[PDB]
Amino acid sequence: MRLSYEALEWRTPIENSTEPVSLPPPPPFFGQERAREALELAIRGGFHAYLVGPPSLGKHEALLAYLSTQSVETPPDLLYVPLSERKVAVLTLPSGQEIHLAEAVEGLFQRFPQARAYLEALRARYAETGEPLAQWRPNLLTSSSSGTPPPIVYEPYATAPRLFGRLDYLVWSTNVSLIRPGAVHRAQGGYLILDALSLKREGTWEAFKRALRNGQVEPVTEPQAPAGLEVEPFPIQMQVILVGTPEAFEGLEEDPAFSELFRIRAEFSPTLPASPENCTALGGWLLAQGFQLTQGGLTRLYDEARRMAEQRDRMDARLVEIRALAEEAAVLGGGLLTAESVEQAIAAREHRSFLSEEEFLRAVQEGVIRLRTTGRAVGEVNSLVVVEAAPYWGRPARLTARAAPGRDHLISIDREAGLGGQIFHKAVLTLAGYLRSRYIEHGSLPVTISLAFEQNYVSIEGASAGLAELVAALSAIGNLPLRQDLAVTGAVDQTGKVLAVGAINAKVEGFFRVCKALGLSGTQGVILPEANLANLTLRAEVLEAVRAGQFHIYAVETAEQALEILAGARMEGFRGLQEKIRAGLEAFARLEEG
Amino acid sequence: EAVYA
Repeated sequence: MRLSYEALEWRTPIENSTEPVSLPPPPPFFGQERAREALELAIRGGFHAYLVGPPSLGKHEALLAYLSTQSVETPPDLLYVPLSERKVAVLTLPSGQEIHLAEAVEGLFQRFPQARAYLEALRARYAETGEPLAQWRPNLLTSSSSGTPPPIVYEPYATAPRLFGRLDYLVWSTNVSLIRPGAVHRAQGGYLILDALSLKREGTWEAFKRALRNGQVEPVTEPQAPAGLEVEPFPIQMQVILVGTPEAFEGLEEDPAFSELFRIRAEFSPTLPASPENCTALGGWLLAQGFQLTQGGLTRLYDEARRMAEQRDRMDARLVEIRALAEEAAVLGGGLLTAESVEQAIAAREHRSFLSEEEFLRAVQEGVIRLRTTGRAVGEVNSLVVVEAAPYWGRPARLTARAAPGRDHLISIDREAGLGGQIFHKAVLTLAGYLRSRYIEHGSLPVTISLAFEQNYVSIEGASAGLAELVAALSAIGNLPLRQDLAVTGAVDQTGKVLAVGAINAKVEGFFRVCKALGLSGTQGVILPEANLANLTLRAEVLEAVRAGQFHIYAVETAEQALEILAGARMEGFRGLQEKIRAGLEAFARLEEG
Repeated sequence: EAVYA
């Protein structure tokens, strides 16, 4: 099937482009229902949770904002008190009350019932011995006026001293008064947020587990000091939320204690539904960020997010990436976020990463790389690839098939040379399975077929050259000239059906770039899987060329449908292609049976 | 170049 401009247009129409946008900020976690409901259960249950999702989602910002709206009962006073001259314990009294116990004690069970042991060991023997006893006053760590918002402690740098506190040494000697608190102490009564990656990098996971499982919170000591203070464990009063990518957790998840300690998974989706409601939420969010946003600017950014997702019906959920693009656009718009400033910011990003493609197109233009984008040839096709370096530019890859009389072999030269990956190899085997099983009249196939990419790659992976390879092969067998103005992309199964491929937009745009650089003929285009219709979010220039009749997109479901377009004839209605393929096989069989 | 089909 041909895809008209009308079927290919995916962009949002813009009315009153320059009108200033005016919209309230959406709630935290908008379109992230799963993750919010998980966090809500963790908050209600007092459970530890982990926030998981790809980078640049704004996971941290969404979390802090959400936690800012909670209300806990006011955090107790938290303090170290000595139970001895070499022992200390962590204590909580009700809020405000430690300042009285400090004034009382500065008077070198009075009304502090819960602070019993510290007084009950504060006794007497200065008199009985005359022994000079000044390291007996309590050390307040924290205190707070209200539990709204609760304590919220984000420590991105999860070293032992930042988590557990420190011992300073004055000249050696130390005492209760010299114990500095850590993030764990500051988060009591509220929330501690750490990054999974930091716990691994800093090697502090095992100690963190000990803090949560056993209440062991050990202020960091130095290798020098002649002695140290013993620190009693204490009941940990906090909720911990870990943040990281799905891969960051996997190191931690191989430890059964992680599953045990962190029961609630709060997972962010990498895409949201593409809806009026999420476009509107994006608008409100951007305005709250400080952007001066026009309607057309909002619309362009919304469509760029759809395109980032390579889905017409979904939008990229990475708000931090949308923001960063918006920041560039704002500079290009003189402070104003407009349709033009967005398009131009997208175009400047491609320009900044274009050197490699400029080098490539120049080599093609000079004939150092040999490409044909017009005319016809037997056993040759332009397949499409992406280079495995960011930003993953698409390019045509010329591919040839040669047939000889022989004993049923389909060879990939690139695979035999050791250049192809496992899935690439699977694609070749699959084509072999299709041809053997399709053409059985002579017994086993009377041909050997060798496939080669015309340029040499360090490696090729993926299955999406399968369609190009199968059409090349059929063409070589049938002696069928194929159009070189149409590139071909598609994986194939053993039954000759065409399956969806990755990076479809890059692939299509890369052939168009090559056609444009060599001069558009008016008949060029791409054949691609019908299964990829939902992924097509082509750039303006390609859509305009297709609307102009200068470029053409064809969607197929079977390998034969591709071959028909390429060879300019039907399989049947015979004089069709199928009888020419059969005629080729009979010729090869006769040569092979001397 | 390393590539992906």
